[PDB]
Amino acid sequence: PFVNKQFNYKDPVNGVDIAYIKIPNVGQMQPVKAFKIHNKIWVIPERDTFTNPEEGDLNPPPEAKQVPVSYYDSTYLSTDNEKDNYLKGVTKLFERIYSTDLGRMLLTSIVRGIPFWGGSTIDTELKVIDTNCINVIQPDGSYRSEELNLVIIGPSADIIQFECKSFGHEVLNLTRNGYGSTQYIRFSPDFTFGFEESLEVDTNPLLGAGKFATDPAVTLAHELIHAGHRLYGIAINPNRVFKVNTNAYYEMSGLEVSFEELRTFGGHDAKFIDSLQENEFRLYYYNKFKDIASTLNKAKSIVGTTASLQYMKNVFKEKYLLSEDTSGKFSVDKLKFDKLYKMLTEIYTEDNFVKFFKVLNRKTYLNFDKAVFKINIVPKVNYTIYDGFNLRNTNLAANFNGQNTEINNMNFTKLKNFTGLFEFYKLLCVRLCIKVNNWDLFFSPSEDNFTNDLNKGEEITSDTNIEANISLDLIQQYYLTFNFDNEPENISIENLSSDIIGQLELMPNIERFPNGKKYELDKYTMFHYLRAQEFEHGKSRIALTNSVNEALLNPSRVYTFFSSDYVKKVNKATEAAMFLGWVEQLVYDFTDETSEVSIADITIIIPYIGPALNIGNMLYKDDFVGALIFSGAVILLEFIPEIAIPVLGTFALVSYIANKVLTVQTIDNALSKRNEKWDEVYKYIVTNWLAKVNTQIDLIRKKMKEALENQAEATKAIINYQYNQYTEEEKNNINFNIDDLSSKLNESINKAMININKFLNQCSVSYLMNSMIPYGVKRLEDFDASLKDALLKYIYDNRGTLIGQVDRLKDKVNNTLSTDIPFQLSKYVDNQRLLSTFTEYIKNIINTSILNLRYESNHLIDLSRYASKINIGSKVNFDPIDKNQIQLFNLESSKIEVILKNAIVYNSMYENFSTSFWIRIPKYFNSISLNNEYTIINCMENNSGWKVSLNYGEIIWTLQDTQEIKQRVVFKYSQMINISDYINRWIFVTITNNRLNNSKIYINGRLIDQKPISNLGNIHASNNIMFKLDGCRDTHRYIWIKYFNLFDKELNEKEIKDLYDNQSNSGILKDFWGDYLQYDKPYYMLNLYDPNKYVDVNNVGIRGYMYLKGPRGSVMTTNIYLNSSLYRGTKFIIKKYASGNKDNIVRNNDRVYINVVVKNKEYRLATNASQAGVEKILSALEIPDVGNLSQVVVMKSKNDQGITNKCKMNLQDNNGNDIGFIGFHQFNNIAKLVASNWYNRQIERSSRTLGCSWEFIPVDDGWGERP
Amino acid sequence: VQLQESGGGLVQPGGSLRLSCAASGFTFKYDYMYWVRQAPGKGLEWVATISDGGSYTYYSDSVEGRFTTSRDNSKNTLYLQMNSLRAEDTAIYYCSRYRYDDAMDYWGQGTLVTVSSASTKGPSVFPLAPSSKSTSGGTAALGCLVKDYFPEPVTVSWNSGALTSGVHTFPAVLQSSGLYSLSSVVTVPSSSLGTQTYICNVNHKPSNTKVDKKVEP
Amino acid sequence: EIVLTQSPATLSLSPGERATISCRASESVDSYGHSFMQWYQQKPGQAPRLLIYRASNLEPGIPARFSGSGSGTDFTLTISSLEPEDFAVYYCQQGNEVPFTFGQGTKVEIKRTVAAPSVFIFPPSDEQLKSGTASVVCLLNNFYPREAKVQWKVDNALQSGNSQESVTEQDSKDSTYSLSSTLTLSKADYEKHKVYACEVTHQGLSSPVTKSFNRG
Ligand SMILES: [Ca+2]
Ligand SMILES: [Zn+2]
Repeated sequence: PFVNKQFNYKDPVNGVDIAYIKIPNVGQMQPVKAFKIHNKIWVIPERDTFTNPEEGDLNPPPEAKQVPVSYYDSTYLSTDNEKDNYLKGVTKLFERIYSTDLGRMLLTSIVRGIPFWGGSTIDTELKVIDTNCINVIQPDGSYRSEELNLVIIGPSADIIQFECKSFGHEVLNLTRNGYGSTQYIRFSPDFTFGFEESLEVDTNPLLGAGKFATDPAVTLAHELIHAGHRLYGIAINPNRVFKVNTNAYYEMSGLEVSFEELRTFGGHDAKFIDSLQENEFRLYYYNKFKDIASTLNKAKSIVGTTASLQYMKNVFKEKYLLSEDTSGKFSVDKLKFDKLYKMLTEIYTEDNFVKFFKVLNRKTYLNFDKAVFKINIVPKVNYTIYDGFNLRNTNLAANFNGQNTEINNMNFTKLKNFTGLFEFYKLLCVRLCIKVNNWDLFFSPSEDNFTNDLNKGEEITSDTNIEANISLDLIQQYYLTFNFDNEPENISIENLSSDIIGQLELMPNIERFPNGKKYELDKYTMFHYLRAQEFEHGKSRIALTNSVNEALLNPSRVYTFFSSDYVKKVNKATEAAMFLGWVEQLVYDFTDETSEVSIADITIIIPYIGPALNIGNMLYKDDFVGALIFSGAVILLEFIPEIAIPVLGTFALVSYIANKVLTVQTIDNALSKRNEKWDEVYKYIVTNWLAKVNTQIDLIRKKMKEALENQAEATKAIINYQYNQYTEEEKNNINFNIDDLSSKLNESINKAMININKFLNQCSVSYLMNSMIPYGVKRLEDFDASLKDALLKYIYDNRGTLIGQVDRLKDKVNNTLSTDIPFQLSKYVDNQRLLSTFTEYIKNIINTSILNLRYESNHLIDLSRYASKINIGSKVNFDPIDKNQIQLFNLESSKIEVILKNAIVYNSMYENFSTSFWIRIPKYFNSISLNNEYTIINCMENNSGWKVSLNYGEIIWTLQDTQEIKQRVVFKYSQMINISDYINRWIFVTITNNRLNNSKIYINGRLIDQKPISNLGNIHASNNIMFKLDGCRDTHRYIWIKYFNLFDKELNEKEIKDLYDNQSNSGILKDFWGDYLQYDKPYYMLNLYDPNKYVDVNNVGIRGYMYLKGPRGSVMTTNIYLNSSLYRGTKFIIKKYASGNKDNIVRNNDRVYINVVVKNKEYRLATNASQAGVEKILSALEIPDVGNLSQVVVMKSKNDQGITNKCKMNLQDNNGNDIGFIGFHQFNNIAKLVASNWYNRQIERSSRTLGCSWEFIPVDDGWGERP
Repeated sequence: VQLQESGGGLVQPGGSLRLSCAASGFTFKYDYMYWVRQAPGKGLEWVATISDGGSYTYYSDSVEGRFTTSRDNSKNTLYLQMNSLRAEDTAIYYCSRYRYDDAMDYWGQGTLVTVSSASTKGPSVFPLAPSSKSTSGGTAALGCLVKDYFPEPVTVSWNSGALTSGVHTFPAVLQSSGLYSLSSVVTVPSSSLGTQTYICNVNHKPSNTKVDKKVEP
Repeated sequence: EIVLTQSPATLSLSPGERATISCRASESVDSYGHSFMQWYQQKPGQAPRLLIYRASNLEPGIPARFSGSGSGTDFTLTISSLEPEDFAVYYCQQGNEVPFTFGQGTKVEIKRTVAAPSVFIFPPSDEQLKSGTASVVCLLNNFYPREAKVQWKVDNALQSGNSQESVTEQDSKDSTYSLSSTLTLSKADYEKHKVYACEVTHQGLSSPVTKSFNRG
């Protein structure tokens, strides 16, 4: 349908659609054979050797183009067979384009965009511009002249440099002033680029290895999109470029990227243009369209043709979508324009085409070409209109397999890149130097690219304007409005001169970047660490692979980032029936060295990213995981972007005295325009993050993918150096294929990348969320603050007019402006990988915290990256076993002060907010404590703010708005109680607040007290948070606190419970107080099913047994406490059998021994398991006398199935089988300790307390009982 | 490593005074510091405690509302402001460091606070001439009557602190006059007596009264 | 206010014997698994000296014969084998809560065999008479036990309530005492009398000894 004829190059000229034609030219040119494939479109199967007369030869120029790939073949397209093929290829690709909805539609838009007329020195007349036509030589020798939208030519010298070109003018900028001009696309369908992907691995697992081929239909689309902008005269000025910093050692020596090009690629590249600049352009071309409307309007005459003025006026109406009235006058409708322009600029885009063809394509212009390939799409066995390369019902139909240059190699011939590998380079040295290819360096966009008007204040009226993202659905609603006929006519025009004089539109100006350029640096950089991984490439037999560079200085210069284990293994020295081998075993190490994985925002960390690239920042050595937790994604970045959110311009509202309606209208406008404003700022930050951060991460991502490739090649090579010294013989006797060894390691490498991608995805979002967005959210909250005052002052001053609605509105205003407009990445980004990363990032409330204190690598740090500073008092004490546990004593140097960053805090942050922590409050011992409320967490500036405080049997939360008065919520517990859930045991506190409602205090996930705070405040938000015993009048007192958190919202019930389970550390067992259960440490035992009893032994040895006897004492201090005695019975010590753990913590599923102290002598707790029946009575046996008796115990903290539990001790026989959990038999007699499998069968069917429910109780100063 | 406490002296009932314990040789700014007192020939009594940062203080109910304890961590110094003093405040005043979380381990020498409407008198010094009818023997005794001074203390020494063996110096006695009086004696050979000369070095620092009396037949 | 009753109030004991002083709290002195009872020793003219802390811990620098024990309300300081350097007033002190409080004191006196006083008699200086009062002093030098009757006689007319006593403390090389007795008279009363004598009674003396002078 799109091209109605087949053509053959040999078909004879006919004057109509096969003709020798002439073109605009500087001086004289000779005619060339062209074929009119469609109304207004011609093809000239001929190398372009005449549009640019300052390129004579088709040879590589003396000084090389600054492009990563280039290809010269001065004999290409020199014969007729080639010319025929070309014609056929180009036809095929138009058919491929026109067969897609978006294609059918671009091309209709192209045929429709006749270049304007244009010429006319006279205001009143319309004349054709000559450069927008060709002269068509007829069979008889005469010539007709013909208008022309677009022409495809063969390419110039650099075959793969595909361009849109036009002929210019003395004065008019035809491609930028709405007029448009004929477009000449230099193109070939006989070649294509190679690029690499490392992203589809996460959707497409068994995928490729090497390069992939750009589908040439996409390349031709790219060019037609350009042609589209230039035919409607809306191309962006080429002086308008995305300027890059260039002076730093790591920065790309140089790189032109024009805004026109960014626009044309679309997808995430189009998002580098900020809203301000985007709007500037839309307004500019809107006004250029107006000037065309007003040119048409003055037109009373029309020369050089037999068509009517009206007819021609009507062609341009349809092109520009003008509105005509009854009087014949024309005008541009802002709405119809906005849509047209959107379509041309935001819909017609390369990224959108990729969606329609379903091809793999570079994803951003920054993903550079790496190769060039000869192809041949004409035969259907190679390439169809419908599938391109990826042919249905074949091996090629699957994972973009058709475009994999390895798999479909019968279809892509590798060609020479005429750009040297170090043609363009910087030279990095260390105070050894290495040339580094310019296209391997970082993109650093200058801050000048990023402009906004966020600082400008705005006046809101009742008039004020209320606005008003590109899915496939939206594209469909455009398609459905199209009119797919009334094609613009071919019309007679009067002969131009036989030689049409014209010069190509003159472009800049632009300059050879200085070529490297030495840099003396102090550290080895990641490029050095990357060059070390390379070799050599090479022959004999070197490749002594090793760590610690200088490797560099060989070869074998061959650095690796595993582990002599590996360097040693594959630097032998191995043959030959032990090849095989060796081989088997290296396929293993690789997939354990590379699939290797290991904080709650960056879940998955790959710890060899450090070593491979030396990250980066890169001073070491390789606990890159340590440094990552300590500092967050910022250690990856090569440069730290600046986040420059200015004080936002505020709104002032216009009053409409005595006017109810305009006064409410103006409120509504104020609020909606606010909603716009968050959007504006969010959008700004995302744009910033995309250009400066997410690009650094994607480079690193590719560099990893390469590092892996580097290692698998070095390994493959060292194998063959061996297998070759051989057989050989047999040799013909272990018929092994590197081609299947390759297959095995790529599967491996892809698996690694699924992890690495994921890890780096999370690094990207986490930086966005915790180091960029917050700076915005603060300026946004001050903006609200100030809008709220204004709006309430407005509602107050016009209360006369608003008699019936002063509440409804104040409530509307207070409800609206008290609530954060949530950030949704999907609003700003189209890209499902980042979107799903972000959804998972949000899923965890902790990532949203504004303070997240944790002990990591030897300091207490804020993991949310909001604390400006954390001052730790000299006499604070961190539990040597779990340094997250912090002891603060009643000394003034036992304090910790946290200070939030000024640029991130706002006055209203404690209006809906929450805090959680765990605390261990020792028992109160002394009477002075009976009436002594003391502070322990204090956030108060001159009387206002919040604090957490303690008194006898109480935890107190207190808010004080704004210079008095208070509100207060309280949790109360008794010290006259047998066994307390609370006294001296770790408890989980959460305080939530909602200014318009009430504060709530929760304890271990349970709501205790809530109380209205709607009578306040406001609260003065303090910079400081002091952790300190303040006012405690017991000299000897202290508290333990840990896992402090602060949140900027009010947590619901469910959130609070999840948070409780997440911080419970359920992989680890705990003693009675809540501290980690430890090895080699005495514990008194409390059975939870009979807690008024304790353990004893009637007799040592197999004759004796252990039993529960009662009662336990009491312990008391008159008027202060009365509790069951807990330091009773025979003590238990848990001993190591199996381990790992360098450490002393008893973990879930550890296999242990249980010793039992009797009279200061330890015995082994054991039993005869073949004793008849389910219950096996336990005994205390002499340590060296256990014989083959059952003694190994599996410590448990959860069941299965995951439900946590208090049944700690599953005893096992010496074959590995369950005997039973340890509990007690009775109700019979005599409360012996037994192991019973009955217990194992209950725990799976219920979580109730059972006879096997134990708690271990160590001595603790906070309990104070005296043994 | 020591504590020198100053400020002590005579003062009218209802009056005021400020003591200053001067710490050196250790990390003052971290340690709680206590004030303790002892009325002449009587028991020890706790007065006040002040936390390391100076923000929290404790007072014995007997001196509450009336004494104030402060500190200056920068000049390693501790202060006891002492107002509307009464007779019962008469006492030696000690500062001590509290070694957390054990005990008060370091103490100063103390400083005497005397509360009274009475007036400073320097004492009279009279010799106690060695009889004479002596020997025999060995061994004859001689000394000094230090009489009618206020307030305590005086100090005595012999031959500039040279002769110090065989030397006894008595508790002062508050006589009915309201003035104190002590005496100090030494036993020495009969033999060396008209040749070896013995001298009484008396010091009432509170009146700046140094008397050096020569004792002889 | 926690009251600490300390006993026995006085204690006199020979060197190398065991001293057990005992302290008792009205309310408990324990918290956080500790008993904050301290024991101090004060010698005349010195600041108290920490001996023992938290009930049972010997202070570094203090010798081993001192141990401390007990808990709750009953604490005990024992001196394993006394020295004569240990005449002191020993104090218990609670640190459990404010008001921090002290025991009332326990006076270890050291015992020795009996030692005979040397009596010396001292007439008023001339200088002193010219001021208009007369002090006659009677020195008992280097004796034990402390108990001593010193009667003043003048023309053997027995004087009373016009003389004061003073005692040194134990003089540990010897555990010995010395004592002054000082009779003060007006000038007129002194020179209308001839013979001045102080008579002493004491265990170390088989019969009362008198020293006398007369004016000239
Ligand atoms: Ca947009
Ligand atoms: Zn382009």
